[PDB]
Amino acid sequence: PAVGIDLGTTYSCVGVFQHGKVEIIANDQGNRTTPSYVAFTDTERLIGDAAKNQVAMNPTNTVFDAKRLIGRRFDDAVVQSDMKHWPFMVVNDAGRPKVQVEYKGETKSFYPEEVSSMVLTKMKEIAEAYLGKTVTNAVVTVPAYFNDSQRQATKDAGTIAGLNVLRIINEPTAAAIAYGLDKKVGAERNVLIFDLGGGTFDVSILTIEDGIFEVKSTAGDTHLGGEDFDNRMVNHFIAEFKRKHKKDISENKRAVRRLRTACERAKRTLSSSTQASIEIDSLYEGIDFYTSITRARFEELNADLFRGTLDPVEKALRDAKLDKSQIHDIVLVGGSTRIPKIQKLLQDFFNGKELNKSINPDEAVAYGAAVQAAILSGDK
Ligand SMILES: Nc1ncnc2c1ncn2[C@@H]1O[C@H](COP(=O)(O)OP(=O)(O)O)[C@@H](O)[C@H]1O
Ligand SMILES: [Ca+2]
Ligand SMILES: [Ca+2]
Repeated sequence: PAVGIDLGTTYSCVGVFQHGKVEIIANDQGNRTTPSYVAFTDTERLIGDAAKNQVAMNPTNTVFDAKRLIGRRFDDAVVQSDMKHWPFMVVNDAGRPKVQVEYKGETKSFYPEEVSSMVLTKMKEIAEAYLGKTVTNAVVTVPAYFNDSQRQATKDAGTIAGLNVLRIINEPTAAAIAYGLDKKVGAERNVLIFDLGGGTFDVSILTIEDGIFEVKSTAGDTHLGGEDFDNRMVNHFIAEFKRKHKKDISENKRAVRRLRTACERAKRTLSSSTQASIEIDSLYEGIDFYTSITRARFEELNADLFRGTLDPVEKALRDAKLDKSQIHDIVLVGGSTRIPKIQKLLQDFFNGKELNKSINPDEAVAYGAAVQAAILSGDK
C-alpha cells in the first residue's frame, strides 16, 4: 500500500487510494491533519499535536517551519530573515542550517530534513495504525517553486523516516490530479491553484496537455496564512481583556497561547456558522474569558488581508499571459480557503465562475499525492 503525504508548512496530511477511492487517514487524536511540529523535553521527543500542545511551556525546544529551512544554506537571505521570527535557535554547521535545542539534558542540533523526517515518521505511523500493515512506498508533495536542493532534502527526509519516496511532485499538480483536470476530454486546460494554508499563500497557473503540467506562473506571499487571521483575532481579544479587567496578558505565554488556540477554533467555526463562542476557564489570574465573535467582525478584522490575496492572482495571470476568461478551472486548496469571504472574493474576481472546492481544501494535495502513489505502484 503506497500513500500520498502532504508535508505542509504548519500541517501534514496522509491519504491512501484503495478500492477506487481516496481515504484521508485520521491520527490517533481523530484529526485528518497533523501539526508539522516536533518538541524536545527533559524526557521525550514529541511529534504533531503533542508537540504543538506544549509549545507555550517549552518554546525554545519546540521546532516548526522546518519547510522554510529545508534544502537551504545558513547564509541564504530567506533563512537570516526567517530566524528573527523563531523562538528556537538556528546555527551554522559548515554553511548548512541546523535547529539547536535542549533534549534529555544535552544540547542537540538537527538538519531541517531530520526535523521533517520526524513529521514523516509520524505520518507513516498514522497510515500503519489505520491500514494494520507496514507502509514504505509514498509520493511526497513540495511547492512548484522548490529547487532540486529543496526537493532532494524533502526526499532525504522521507528516506530518513524509512519511506521509499517513489516521486516528489508539485502541490499544484497534486491538487489538479485530485480534481482529474488532466483527464478531461479536450486539448489544453489552464488551471489556477489558489493555495492558502496556515503560514503561506501560493498561487500557481498550470496549462495541462498530454499529461504535461506546465507551470505558466507562480505568485503569492510566503508569509501570508491562516495564523495572520488568528493574530488579528488575538490582538482584538487582548485589547478587550485589557478594557474589561485592566490586565495586559501579552507577556503571559500560556494565556496568549490558550487565547490563540480558542481564536483558531472560533475562526474554523465561522466558516460554517455566522457566530462562534470563546470559552476559556482561568485565562489569566483565575479570570474566566467567555465571549463571542460574529463572522462580520472576523471579516472586518482581516478585510485588508482577504482582498489582498487577489493582487497575486492578477500578477500570476499577467505573467502567464492569460485573461481571467481563459482559465478553465479554479481550485481552492489549503485550510484557509474554507473561509466564505475568501471564496466570495475569488468567485467575484472570476465574474461568477464556479470554484472546484468539493474536496476538503486542506486534504486535496494529499488526495492527489495518494492517487499518484497508486498509479506509480500499479494499484490504479
Ligand atoms: N474551517 C476552516 N476555516 C478557516 N480556516 C481553517 C479551517 N480549517 C482549517 N483552517 C486553517 O487552515 C490553516 C492550515 O492550512 P493547511 O493547508 O491545513 O496547512 P499548511 O499551513 O501546512 O499548508 C490553519 O491556519 C487553520 O486554522
Ligand atoms: Ca504571517
Ligand atoms: Ca496546505
